[PDB]
Amino acid sequence: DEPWKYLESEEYQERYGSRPVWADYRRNHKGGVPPQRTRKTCIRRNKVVGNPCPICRDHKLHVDFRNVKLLEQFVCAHTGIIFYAPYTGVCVKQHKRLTQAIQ
Amino acid sequence: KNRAARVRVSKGDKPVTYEEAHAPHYIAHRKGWLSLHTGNLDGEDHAAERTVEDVFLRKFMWGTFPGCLADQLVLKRRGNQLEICAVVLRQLSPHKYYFLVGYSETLLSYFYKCPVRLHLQTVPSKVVYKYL
Amino acid sequence: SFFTKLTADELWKGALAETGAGAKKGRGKRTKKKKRKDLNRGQIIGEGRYGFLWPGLNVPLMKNGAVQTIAQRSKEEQEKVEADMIQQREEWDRKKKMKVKRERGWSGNSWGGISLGPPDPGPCGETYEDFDTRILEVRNVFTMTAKEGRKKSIRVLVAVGNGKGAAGFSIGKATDRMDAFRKAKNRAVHHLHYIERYEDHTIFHDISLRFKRTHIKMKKQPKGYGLRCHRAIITICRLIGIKDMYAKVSGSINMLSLTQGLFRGLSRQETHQQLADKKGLHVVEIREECGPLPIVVASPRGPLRKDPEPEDEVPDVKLDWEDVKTAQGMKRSVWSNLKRAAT
Amino acid sequence: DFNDKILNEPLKHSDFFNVKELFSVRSLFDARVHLGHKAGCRHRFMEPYIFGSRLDHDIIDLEQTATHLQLALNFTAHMAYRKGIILFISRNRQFSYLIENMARDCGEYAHTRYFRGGMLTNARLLFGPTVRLPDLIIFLHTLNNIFEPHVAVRDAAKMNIPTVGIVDTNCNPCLITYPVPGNDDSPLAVHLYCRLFQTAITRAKEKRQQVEALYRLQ
RNA sequence: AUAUACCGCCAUCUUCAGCAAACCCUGAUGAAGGCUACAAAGUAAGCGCAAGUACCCACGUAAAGACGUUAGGUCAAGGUGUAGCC
Ligand SMILES: [Mg+2]
Ligand SMILES: [Mg+2]
Ligand SMILES: [Mg+2]
Ligand SMILES: [Mg+2]
Ligand SMILES: [Mg+2]
Ligand SMILES: [Mg+2]
Ligand SMILES: [Zn+2]
Ligand SMILES: [Zn+2]
Repeated sequence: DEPWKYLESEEYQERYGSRPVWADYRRNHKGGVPPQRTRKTCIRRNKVVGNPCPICRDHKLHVDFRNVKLLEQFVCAHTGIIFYAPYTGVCVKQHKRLTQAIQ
Repeated sequence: KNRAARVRVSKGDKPVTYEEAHAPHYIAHRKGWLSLHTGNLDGEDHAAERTVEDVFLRKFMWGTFPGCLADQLVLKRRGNQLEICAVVLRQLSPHKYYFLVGYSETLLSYFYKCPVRLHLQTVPSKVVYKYL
Repeated sequence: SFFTKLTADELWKGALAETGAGAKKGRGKRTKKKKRKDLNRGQIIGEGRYGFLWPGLNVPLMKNGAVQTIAQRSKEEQEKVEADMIQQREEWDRKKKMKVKRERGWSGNSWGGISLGPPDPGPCGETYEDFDTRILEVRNVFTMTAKEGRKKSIRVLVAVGNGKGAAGFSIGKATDRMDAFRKAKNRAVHHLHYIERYEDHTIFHDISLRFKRTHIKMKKQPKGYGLRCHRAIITICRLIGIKDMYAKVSGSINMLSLTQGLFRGLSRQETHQQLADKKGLHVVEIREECGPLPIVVASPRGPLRKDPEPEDEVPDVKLDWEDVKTAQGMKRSVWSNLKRAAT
Repeated sequence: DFNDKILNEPLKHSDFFNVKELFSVRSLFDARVHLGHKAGCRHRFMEPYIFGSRLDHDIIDLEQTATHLQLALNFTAHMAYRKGIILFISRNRQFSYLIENMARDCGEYAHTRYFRGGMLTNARLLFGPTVRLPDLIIFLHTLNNIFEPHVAVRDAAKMNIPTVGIVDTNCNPCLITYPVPGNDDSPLAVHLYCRLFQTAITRAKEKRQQVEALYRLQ
């Protein structure tokens, strides 16, 4: 659904819980510290890459300025500064999309 | 160090039966013989056939009552008549039990040209002597 | 011959070769293992390639209240039943051999970030599902013996916590991995270390200590700071229930001494309420978000002191050249501030 | 909840079971409780309880002695009125007969013989899954024959049990909850402590029985 | 062919007496150890020893003789994993 009612729909609450979306995702990478820049994108030529980020794997989710409670959990409620893409677990493409969306 | 018809001591998670536990040198001291015939006695004969066809009986009945028994058998051959005694569990149906009873008894009688009988003792869970 | 044939379990033993030189001494083999299989449980006792229909075992004995008769299974029916049995065996084999996905903790093939779930209930009966467990370290200790020689003894260290400031670590040694896990879990759930925290997510103030040639420094931080600490430290913080701090470890690196000194410091940290009770002064917190406003946090339970503390100028205080450098900004390192994983 | 009210009633009262009238410094000096081992037998943590020394012999502070003894008797009688289990220990063989006799007379129990390893820690496997471990430990002799701290104080400090031991100049009152300075070796002191504990626990029991009888009436 | 896959069966110290699941404790919670009887942290399942059984006894002799070492011997008692002739 293009609107944001998929969030209020119960599949979201049973699939996530009280935690954020990024909390479920985890990165597979080299030893020790991970890379400092996430992948360029998760989808290419109508094809998804292995180990995609949550916003990209859940196609029903739609990033937009209006879904305030969907894009609020990334930025700290107590610190107005957004987290970085290696933190949130998402690729740089949708990360930048969400940055201009929140702005 | 001798290894003969004996169970190795494990951590303590191996239920064992009386004969399955006890050693083969107490067969007369703290056990009984599985079979009772006279071919072993002096003057008799055909003991080789007795033993061979007893082994065959044990194997055949073990494999025609598979998964139900929980111990070795008891042979009892009085003159002509043969008797076998077994212990089994009660997971399958008495229908199958009696059907196989009749089938096996008829096969044994027709094969050995001998009157034969067989008895079974039901158990919910196989009796264990010790935890080895 | 049929007399030469025998039962199953002995053939299974002879094929698996559980006992031998191959396994003894711990040399083992090149990770080839034929798994146990049970053929007798699978197929029903009734049917063979000759498809006689048995009313006693293979078919229900009565039909329409009418006795049944011995009958023959046709060619196509026998073949279809055999195909169904082939499919069933394939299904069983697939379900037997599959992937096993234990959560990736600190890294693959490592017992660092894995939880075994809460401890088992006590004998008197005490279920502690609220407790969550983690495994700090797993190592293979080896001591020799005259009889056998090199015998391996798995040593493991574990920690458990509520997430409510109450936790505890322990150690467990045994020849078996699962048994050592269980023993260490019981020892931890018995031996508990509780610690207080300031606002449910931070320590009371910055701490610095050493323990067995192991220097550690805890640094209090405000909200939204995160847990940028050693992996063991962040695991124990998750278990305790504190959500953000900083910690630095230098000198030697040994996990058991690390945890021991950590619990020692976090237990010796003195509550500011008791500090005011001992001093006779009111606590006052000041933030960067909040302006010049005195935030009273605690007061002495006893009577307030009459006169205030005298100002302490140029006090004798031991501190860290590293923090001095970081405060002056002269410090440089590529490895200090990175975009590490989430918390 | 009236049961909880009755349980809490003795708390707010101070000297509620009349334990003070039992003892006085006269009786202590008569029983020679003020004695102490030589200065060579002195102990750091025992320093503050030493009022002084003479002829290389140490003297106990009798005011602090009476204070700690009052607190000990009050605590003992409190959980006796609460039916809290009590357990006596004394490794000294000099008074095993007397200790066991007075334990029988009181109804509370004791262990004078050799203490076994982990008798308290592993008591579940020793005795059974369901066993009510004691609620208070007390010590007529804190140290053993070789003069080490008896393992029972360690066991109690571990498993959260309160402890009340009479501490001599050689003893370690750190682990004890209500350590009462005194004379471990003198038979006068031993008999005095025996009679005091007997009277105390007996009065606590009698008071419990009369309170519960009054409640049954009401 | 592989006893260097093994089962099964035995030599070995053994003309030993230790082996030990399951708990606790000490060492700063390390590898490890846990003994003092006028006794100080060890408790012990179970196995074995032993006892009893066999010969003429209760002694004696046989039998029994664990945990493990020798990648000990034996794919040739027999079967069987792997690789081969087929
Ligand atoms: Mg021999
Ligand atoms: Mg990996
Ligand atoms: Mg060899
Ligand atoms: Mg013997
Ligand atoms: Mg012999
Ligand atoms: Mg060899
Ligand atoms: Zn993407
Ligand atoms: Zn003394």
